[PDB]
Amino acid sequence: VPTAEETRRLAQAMMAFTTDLFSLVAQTSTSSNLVLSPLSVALALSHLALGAQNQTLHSLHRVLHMNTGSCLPHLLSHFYQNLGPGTIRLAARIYLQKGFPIKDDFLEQSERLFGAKPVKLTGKQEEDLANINQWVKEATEGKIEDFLSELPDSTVLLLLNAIHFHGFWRTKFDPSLTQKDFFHLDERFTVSVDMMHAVSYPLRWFLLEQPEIQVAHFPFKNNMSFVVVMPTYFEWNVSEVLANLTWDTLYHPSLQERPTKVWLPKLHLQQQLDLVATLSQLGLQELFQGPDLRGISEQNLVVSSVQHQSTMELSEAGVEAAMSLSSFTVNRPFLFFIMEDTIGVPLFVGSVRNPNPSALPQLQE
Repeated sequence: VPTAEETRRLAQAMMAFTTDLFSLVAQTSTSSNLVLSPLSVALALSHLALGAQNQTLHSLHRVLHMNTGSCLPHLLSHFYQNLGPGTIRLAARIYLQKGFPIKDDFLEQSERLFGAKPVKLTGKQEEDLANINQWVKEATEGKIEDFLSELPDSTVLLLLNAIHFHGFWRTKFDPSLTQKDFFHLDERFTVSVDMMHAVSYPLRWFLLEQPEIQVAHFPFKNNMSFVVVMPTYFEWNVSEVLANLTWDTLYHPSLQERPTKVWLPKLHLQQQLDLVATLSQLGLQELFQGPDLRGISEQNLVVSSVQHQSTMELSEAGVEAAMSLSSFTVNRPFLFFIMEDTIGVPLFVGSVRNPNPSALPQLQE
């Protein structure tokens, strides 16, 4: 159990890391939508931290904005383990090449904190790929299938990270009210989406005036929230929007809930990403050329690949059932945060520019 200041520091650190990673990926990537769990990446990097030493260890702390007096694996592991089950499925494993002996201390520690020991690769592209995917299928409990994709050899240390999110609203949506409706890609073009609907939903919703951004909080059951950040104009980027956000924008808005007509798209977002380039740019380039990971093996490791996948689903599922109201209509591009509400750690971030990439856009009148 960590201190009140210790979790306070972790929230601070994880927000800084989330911000850093999200921005970098946002400008690097070409995909229509974005979905990342910088937390999950942080947990994965804590695997490395557990076996890192000297400047490698230092750099891991520095990049994750973590105080070097605290223990990354313990903090992150403990935080995740205490989330309460059934909403986030997470898979984090270290895979190592055949000729690399692992320190017994590192196996036991990986076991204690991460639920499983790192695996040694057989040395055959065919057999290893199936074993990996099977284990990721098992650890996400069905949700994530066929993780990779491909595998070289040409492989020393592989760090795998897959995460699946599907939550339960504190207040459910009535699935009989969901309809195909217009989502505006821009001023002229629309796409059709399954629009969830509530006639009278309890909503904490407000405006950031000068930047022209609406913010709405949709509470999940287990001390989590889906926070919609929707600029009221089309031409924006992730970095400039983030720059306008504060802590109380994302965390514990004091504003009373208010009955609101709501339209919110169903979502099924999925991004897979090699983070070698991204993490190198953030300050971790030495991991991929000559790190000090003597905690794992006495000689002589290098991180070959950091493979991350986030899958997030939004649907009607939830626990509670129960003059004109105002309307909140999520039918413009937007940015989201999934927060944990007890302490303020961001679990997922993403950007939705098109909630139905397959659909043929329509030119509206």
